[PDB]
Amino acid sequence: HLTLEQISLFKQLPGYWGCKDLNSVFVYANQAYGELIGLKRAEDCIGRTDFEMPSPTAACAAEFQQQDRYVIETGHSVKVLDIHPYPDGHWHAHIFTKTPWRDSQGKIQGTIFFGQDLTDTAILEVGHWVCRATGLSTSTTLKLTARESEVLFLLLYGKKPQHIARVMGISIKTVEGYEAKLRSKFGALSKDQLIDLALDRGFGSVIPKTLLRKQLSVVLSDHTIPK
Amino acid sequence: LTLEQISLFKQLPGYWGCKDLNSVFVYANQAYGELIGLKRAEDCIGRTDFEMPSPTAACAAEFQQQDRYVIETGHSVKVLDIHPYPDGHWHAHIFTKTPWRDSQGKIQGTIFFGQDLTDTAILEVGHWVCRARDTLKLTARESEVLFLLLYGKKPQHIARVMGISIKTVEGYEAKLRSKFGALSKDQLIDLALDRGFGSVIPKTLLRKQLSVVLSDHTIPK
Ligand SMILES: Cc1cnc(O)c(C)n1
Ligand SMILES: Cc1cnc(O)c(C)n1
Repeated sequence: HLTLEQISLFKQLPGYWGCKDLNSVFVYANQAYGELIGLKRAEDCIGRTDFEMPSPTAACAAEFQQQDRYVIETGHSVKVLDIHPYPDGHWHAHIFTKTPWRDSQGKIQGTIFFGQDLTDTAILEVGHWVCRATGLSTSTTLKLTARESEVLFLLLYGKKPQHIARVMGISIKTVEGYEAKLRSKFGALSKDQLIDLALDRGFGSVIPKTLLRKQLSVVLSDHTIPK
Repeated sequence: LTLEQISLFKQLPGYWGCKDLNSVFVYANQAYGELIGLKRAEDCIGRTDFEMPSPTAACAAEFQQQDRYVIETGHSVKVLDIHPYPDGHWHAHIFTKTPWRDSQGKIQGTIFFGQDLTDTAILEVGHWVCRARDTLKLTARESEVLFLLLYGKKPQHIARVMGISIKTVEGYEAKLRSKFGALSKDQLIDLALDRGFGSVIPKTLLRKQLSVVLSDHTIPK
């Protein structure tokens, strides 16, 4: 059995986290998540779905549940970029980790969600260094528009044009125009080479500022470093 | 706690736990125990970082210096940790360290929360790692020295990280100053930040043992 001292760690572990059952009905949410989602007491989440929270995040509950069902049906964990207006009147950005929740015999019985704030330390501007065979190099242009920057960021995290068009609220053909502009600016011969050239220049380290005021919930491809 | 809450607590992601004011472990989750070589995670309790069955203990003094800073300031810090582990492999993590408070709000220790270094974890700390004339060119070792200088490592600490002599580090330091046109270490760091080097983690550091604070943040009252 846990001591009260250890239970205080359960109460104080940072982040925004909880678990849901197989129908994405909340089973627990910590106090930080409850306050973020507009509730006075986080216990008031229990028995509700994402559609039923007093929060604009509920506009994206279908996407949350599609992510949950993917975790449940494959057993894979995902990382989700979540950008929403919240009942406190501010836009927030988080990465939510979603993993299977298992019972005592190892069977999947729901999902665990674990969110961390994206701070200004993650919204830097792109530098001017380039990966080399050894070390790095810099000069002494790749100036991108807002839409171009948003398309590039999503491409670098594994998103297809159909995903990007749905995230940005534009047509697939419009995304292809931005892809072509990006390929020209980077001098890339292919979409795959565009990704390589952009990654070697630090474009993966920067969330475009205009993305921080677009409501979205999108799984980001995630791989260990190094690999 | 209810049965569901205990189950959730045992399965929350990450590598985490808490330590008292002397950095003696009070709790570690199953993932941290397994990572550190203690499959029965309760075996962590009552030990310090010096007493774990892991090559990480070579950096226990640095872990405790970080803990004391969190305890004395109330700030949170994010730490880049790269260590060999008892499974025989190098692992890189971001460890976030936060004050642990008692029922009356007094700091009683630290909470540590580690995440595997992945694409999204490094995005969260605003850095990036490389995968596989008028131009300024850094070599692998120059970039290692510049990175460690950027985050406050002494030449002797840099020598220990890179396994080289302190005279060799001073040679790299002098080469960096000429390429950047700096006349001192402070001008060098200032010029490297202006060109955006503050977001780089040299890829060769992923197989060198280090524990480096990347950021320190005020927690709002
Ligand atoms: C804000 C948010 C986004 N995705 C989720 O799954 C939850 C529970 N909350
Ligand atoms: C691996 C590691 C690094 N820093 C720490 O403080 C702990 C507890 N573990």
